[PDB]
Order: sequence, then structure tokens, then C-alpha cells
Amino acid sequence: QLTEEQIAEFKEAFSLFDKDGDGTITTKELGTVMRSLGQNPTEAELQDMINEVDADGNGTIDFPEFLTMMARKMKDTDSEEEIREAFRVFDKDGNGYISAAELRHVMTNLGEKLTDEEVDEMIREADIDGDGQVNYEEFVQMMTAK
Amino acid sequence: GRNWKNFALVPLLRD
Ligand SMILES: [Ca+2]
Ligand SMILES: [Ca+2]
Ligand SMILES: [Ca+2]
Ligand SMILES: [Ca+2]
Repeated sequence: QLTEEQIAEFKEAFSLFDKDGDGTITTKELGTVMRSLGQNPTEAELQDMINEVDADGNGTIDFPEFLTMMARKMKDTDSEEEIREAFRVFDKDGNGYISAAELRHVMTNLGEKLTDEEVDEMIREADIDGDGQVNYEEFVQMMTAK
Repeated sequence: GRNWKNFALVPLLRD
């Protein structure tokens, strides 16, 4: 029951990291993405991140190893502390609502080239109440519900 | 209608 939709989504996420498109994610590529989000992982942390999933021992992450990384993380995310941390990454002005403009800004900072329509689509997918924004409860639902 | 969950998880990868 893996869908074509889920695969395309994983593919988009992989390509966010794989900025040179060589089909592998290196420590440098992980470092660049986490730094674009205001984090500062050390070389050792980056190596440990790859090591957790590096099935062939080659020092980089390929597609199925990236899928493994994501699946582990989905399973590991129930804590309000982790989810609230992710929420604040997107709720730039801290007003408790992720707007289409805030999501556009974060996507741009990540290097993801998305149309205005694609960003509105993302807000619509997570918006439950229909106010046109994403509140914390809606963000939780998006993260824990699948 | 476009699921964004994988992006929202990225800040949590560091765990
Ligand atoms: Ca690469
Ligand atoms: Ca590998
Ligand atoms: Ca906001
Ligand atoms: Ca809403």
C-alpha cells in the first residue's frame, strides 16, 4: 500500500538534500540543509547520522537508506517537544499560525523552488478548519497522522 | 492537496 504519491513526495525530499543530483546524500549536503534551518551539526553528528542508516558502509546515503532514515524518524516523533520545535521553524512570526507566506519563505531558505500555487496546495492539505492557515493542532495532525 | 510532512521532519532529523 505504498502509493505513487508517497514515492514522489519522498523523491522531492531526497532531491532537497541531493543538491548536485548524483543520487547520493553526503555529510556536506546534510550539513548545508541543516544549516539553512539555523542548526549547526558538527562533523561527528553528520557522520553519525549517515552511519545510523548506511547499510552498504559507503559513507553516503542512497535512496533506500534515505527512506530508512525518514521511516525511523516518523516512528520516533510523538513528543510535543519535537513537534513544537518543528512548528516554530515554520511559524516565523510566532503568532501560532503558519501562513502561505511563511511556508514560502522557509521553502525558499531551504533552496526549494516552489510556485505560489504549490505552496497554497501545501497549506490546503494541512488546513483542517478551512481558515487558510496551519495552526499547531493541524501541524500535529499532519506529522502524526498517516 | 500536497503532503509536506517530509519537509516538516527535516529539522527533527538531528534528533
Ligand atoms: Ca549528492
Ligand atoms: Ca550508503
Ligand atoms: Ca505565523
Ligand atoms: Ca487552519
